[PDB]
Amino acid sequence: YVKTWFNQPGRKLRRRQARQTKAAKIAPRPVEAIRPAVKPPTIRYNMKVRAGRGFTLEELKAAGVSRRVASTIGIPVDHRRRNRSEESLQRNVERIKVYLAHLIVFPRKAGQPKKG
Amino acid sequence: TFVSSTMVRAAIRNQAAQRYVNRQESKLERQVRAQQNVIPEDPLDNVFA
Amino acid sequence: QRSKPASENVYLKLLVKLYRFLARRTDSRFNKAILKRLFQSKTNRPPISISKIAALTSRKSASSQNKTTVVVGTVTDDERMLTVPKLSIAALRFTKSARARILKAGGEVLTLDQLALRAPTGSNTVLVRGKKHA
Amino acid sequence: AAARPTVSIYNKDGSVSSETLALPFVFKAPIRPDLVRSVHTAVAKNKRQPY
Amino acid sequence: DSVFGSTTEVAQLKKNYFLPENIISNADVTRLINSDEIQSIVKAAGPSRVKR
RNA sequence: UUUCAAUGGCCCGUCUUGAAACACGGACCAAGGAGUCUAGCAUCUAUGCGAGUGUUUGGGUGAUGAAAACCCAUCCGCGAAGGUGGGAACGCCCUUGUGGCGUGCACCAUCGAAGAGCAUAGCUGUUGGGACCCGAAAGAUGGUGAACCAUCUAGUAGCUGGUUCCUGCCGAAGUUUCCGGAUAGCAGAAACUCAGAUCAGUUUUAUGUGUAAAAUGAGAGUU
RNA sequence: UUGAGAAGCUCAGACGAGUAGGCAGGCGUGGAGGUUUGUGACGAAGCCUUGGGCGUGAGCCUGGGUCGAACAGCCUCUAGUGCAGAUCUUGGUGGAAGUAGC
Repeated sequence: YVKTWFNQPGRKLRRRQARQTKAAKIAPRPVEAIRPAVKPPTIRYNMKVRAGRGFTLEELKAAGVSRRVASTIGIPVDHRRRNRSEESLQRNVERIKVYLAHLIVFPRKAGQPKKG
Repeated sequence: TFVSSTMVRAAIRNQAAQRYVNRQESKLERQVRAQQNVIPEDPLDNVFA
Repeated sequence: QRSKPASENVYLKLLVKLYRFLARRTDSRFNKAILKRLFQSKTNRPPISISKIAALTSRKSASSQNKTTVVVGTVTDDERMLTVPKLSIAALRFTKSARARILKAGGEVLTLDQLALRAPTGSNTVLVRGKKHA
Repeated sequence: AAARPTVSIYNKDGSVSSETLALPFVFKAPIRPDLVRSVHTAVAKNKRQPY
Repeated sequence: DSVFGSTTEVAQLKKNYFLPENIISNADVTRLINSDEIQSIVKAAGPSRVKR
């Protein structure tokens, strides 16, 4: 049982081509969703900062975005992560606020029945 | 009579934890010297440039 | 035994070509010694640190005057020492960190060709070597 | 290393132009036929197909 | 001047890259040997070919 | 070139055996045909950088094949954690030469208590992997009508037989010694320090055959 | 005096068995990047030949005859690269033999 990496330049170009069709389908929105900033859970890397999965419910409510719409404007949700330190709430709320600063939202046509 | 066998298990963790921070510090300390230890401009090399 | 370098650095076959003439046309032992060490393998030419050179010239009674240290091999620096002294050094290679440190505060660095045109007979030169054990 | 400070730019018509460029620092770097060989030797095996 | 750099400065486009520094400065040996500063100190010259 | 004349020369390879004797293998010709590919380790050398080092997991990019080249973000791996004398080299001389006065690298003695790697390529070595090539009844699974078939299978070997061009240099041992071995020894290969120094399958002189101190030669000793 | 492929040229002396084994320089095959502004229907490659040469040698260059569409020298890269044997694999072919014989 042996594996060869001859398709390594083939697979990389397939991935790039897979990104370009995604960009074609969804033009204005970025090819990647926003991710939060979290700290690795170990004494070795705890002083580091990296990306998370999504923004917890305290990070959404504090920033001012409901949890239902957040999934629609590209902000992802992590029901499992929680905020134990306020610096973790702060680094990710401002991460949301800077995102909503640059976020153009296209209006959608809405059904308007004659009566009500 | 010493700690525990799994308490010496953490002895690597108090040995390996200060690896990443040491390595990151070595990266910036090397770069800091690089800014310091650079050759001056040689003002005679703009005669033609 | 050794009378042709195993190297293929074309410029080392020009440096040897200069010190083959000097060794056989002068009566100095500095040239006969320099030529021999241009034949030595990379293993036999240890790096010699700047601090080790700084200690050797400024050793015991100091009185460095303006002697030129000569070593066949690299001269890597020593960030563990802050104040480098004035030094005139000749070597095959420097390290960009070291060569800047010599140049920035003090004298100058030289290649083996610039030493030869100044002291073809080894006139007032210290010939050092790095620690071989490694 | 002292050599040829300036190079002359030729127009489409073939006549020299008064403007000039300083010879880049790269154009004095060491010339190593052995080092180019043992690198081209390797780098040329990189577009190979397996049989 | 920006893709390769110089032996002192660094290429703007190739990070932290300095051009190589050579074993010697004057690569012309016949000038190194046949210069005054060496030819004034060498001892006498023998014949190029010694008669039998 | 064929032939003759005079002088000559027991069939080649293997194996055996000091050697042969042998026993093998050889009807002839052509073609095919056997240290290879790979991961790990150590060594030597070459190259790049050097207290650092390593772009190729991946991303960026590449309009003229775009599986190449070119570029670097976050990690990560491997490294990083004083006197005395002998000394290489140099200067000052100065009766010069001779030597002295010094400065003293590597290192070694002594008293003592100013990092050298990392990565790539090669060479040779070693361990695995089908493992230089060929050859031992298999066994197992599953089928077909005790027999037979197909695969697992590159099952197993200390053994057998074979292992392919030229020239040049060096060239043993063929066995002590303890104990299948670790030693040694011989041969090398490198690094050292000396010829103003040591030596010798040497010979004398002489003291009591040994030992110690003249000739004859050779540079000798280490790791 | 022209004798700097300094990897060159030149001078002197001694030396030369060789298995196991160690070291070094070369010759040859297929293909690969560079090159010879290379060769080829006015004849490539191949083949035979008591033609001529070159090298200690591996090998090489050439003449003639056949032949008919490709090929090579040089610098490097590379490997399914060099045969007299293996009761070696395959094909061919003899003596045995016009024999055993039918």
